Amino acid sequence: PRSLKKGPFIDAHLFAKVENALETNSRKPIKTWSRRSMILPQMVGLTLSVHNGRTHVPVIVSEQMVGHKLGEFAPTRTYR
Amino acid sequence: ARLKALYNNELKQKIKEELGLDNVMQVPKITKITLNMGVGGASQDKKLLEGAVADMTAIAGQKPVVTKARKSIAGFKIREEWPIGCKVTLRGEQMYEFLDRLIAVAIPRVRDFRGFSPKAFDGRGNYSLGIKEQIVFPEVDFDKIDRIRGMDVTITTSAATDDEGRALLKAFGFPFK
Amino acid sequence: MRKDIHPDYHDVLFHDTNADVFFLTRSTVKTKTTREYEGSEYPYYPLDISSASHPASFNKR
Amino acid sequence: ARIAGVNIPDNKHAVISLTYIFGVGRTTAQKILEAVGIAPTTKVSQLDDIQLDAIRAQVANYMTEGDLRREVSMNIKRLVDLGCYRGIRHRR
RNA sequence: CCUCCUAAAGAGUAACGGAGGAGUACGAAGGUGCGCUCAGAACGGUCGGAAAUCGUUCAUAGAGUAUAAAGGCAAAAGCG
RNA sequence: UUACGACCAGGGCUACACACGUGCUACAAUGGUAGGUACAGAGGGCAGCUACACAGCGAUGUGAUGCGAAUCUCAAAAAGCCUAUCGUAGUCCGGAUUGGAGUCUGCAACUCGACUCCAUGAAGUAGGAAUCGCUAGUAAUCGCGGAUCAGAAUGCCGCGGUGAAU
Repeated sequence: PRSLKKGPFIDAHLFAKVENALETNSRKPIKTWSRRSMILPQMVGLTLSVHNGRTHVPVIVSEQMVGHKLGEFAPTRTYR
Repeated sequence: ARLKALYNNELKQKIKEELGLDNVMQVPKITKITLNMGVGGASQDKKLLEGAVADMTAIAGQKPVVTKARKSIAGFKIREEWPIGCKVTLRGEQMYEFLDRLIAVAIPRVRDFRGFSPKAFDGRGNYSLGIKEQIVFPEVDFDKIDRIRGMDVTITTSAATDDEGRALLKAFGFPFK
Repeated sequence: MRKDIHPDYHDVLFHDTNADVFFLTRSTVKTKTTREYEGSEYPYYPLDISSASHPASFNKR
Repeated sequence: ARIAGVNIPDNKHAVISLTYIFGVGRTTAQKILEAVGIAPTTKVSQLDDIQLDAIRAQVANYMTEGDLRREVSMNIKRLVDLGCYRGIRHRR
């Protein structure tokens, strides 16, 4: 996972996109490639478009998805 | 039976006041309690039925009766008049004692018991519950046991309505919800 | 009740020792010991449980 | 004996018999016996009723099978219904 | 040899006419006294479901009647 | 030859109806577990190893000391021996898989890290046809180092312990 002493990890470039989205209270899906950023309750409610290697699949963030990484809901491989 | 002597003094009038009934013959009462055991896998071994009858005898305190197949069904590999279950019916003192024992001692011994469904009445005040393991009754001992069996406990009451049946059951202290 | 076809049915003193509550009730059980209630000495049966004893994260870290 | 709603073996030692409870391993059983005050080398069969109920009260803290299975199944459900990667492998 | 139809509302009535059965069974499946009521559907209920056993409510018979069919069958001729 | 060359982010090389090749861990009593009590070699250490003290169940964290090392350290060797217990059970065997909570390394551990703790406890009770290595400090078994390496060995390369049968 990570170390609690280090603190939550969120990419600065996406954190800026949510500080320019929760003040505005827009519903525009923020298009992002950083799957390595953990969903915090700060942007709970809005929509992101996470790159899964091929496309920017939409992930509407919910209340019980905080603490997870953005990539957990953007599978990259297709079984069948 | 202490539960009969308690229902004849407190529970009857409490049920009347609760349901708002204008006649003492309207308040529900339990008429009988029937314990059943489908041993459909019998008539191939006929020792499972022996153990089921012994378990019913010890649980109820009353010699049960072997129930035969009313029809012939190939899917269950049963032919007419084949012993495929066990049943006992308790009335009056025996049923009041059994239900007191079941509510006090045995019903907390059900593994992972949160409650009993309140929508399990058939729609005429009678209740039915399933016991998945017959070891919750202290009468049967864990040392000597054939296997783990189950049992139906059907509580047939004089209530004509769903709500009256559950009010009567809850007046006894039945664990609901 | 037909005669001598039913099992022995005698009063038993069940006792929830956690809350220390007694339940006097006829039963088919044959207890090893016998403890006296306010009346006679009934076959005593201890009980582990009875009807008297049975019953964001991101911000924190 | 009968602890936590299950029939733990009687001829075993206490610290081994208590592991038969779904939710109690061997270190949790050791910690339970430390608090209760019974030697882990004593058979469950020769255990007094007062200390049997003390062990029951001590067990009532840890999330045993009745609550544990519910909580674990709902934990798995929280991922299965969420559609995340871990849940997508959980369902298959 | 038996049952239905042909067969024309008494009986009977033919065809290489249209359809099916019999050449047994049972010492109880006979006699009597006593007692009972079926099939299905819905609802509730451990394994247990479409359907086993249990409980409830509808239910002149939609069952059963050793067997083919017809006619009968509650005083049951059905079931103990 | 404004691309089959070049740069960057994300993903993949880690997917699994399956099959095979090399292994590791087991299926236990010649053993598991809990206490004590011994006996090595070789190699590494500033791109670091850490005495000791404290905190923590633990991985580890903080302070601090010695050492470019025959000086200080990794580091305790394990199998072994004594006592207790388990008493043949899918178990006090086995430790996969899963749930939860953490520690480190690293910009970053979702895809896709390694360890720690608690819970779970899967197959597995000796393996068909077939087939492999080994002639002595060998096989068998037991631990310990190193290269690569920020982190990531059950592989590779070595070291010693016990130690056969024919």
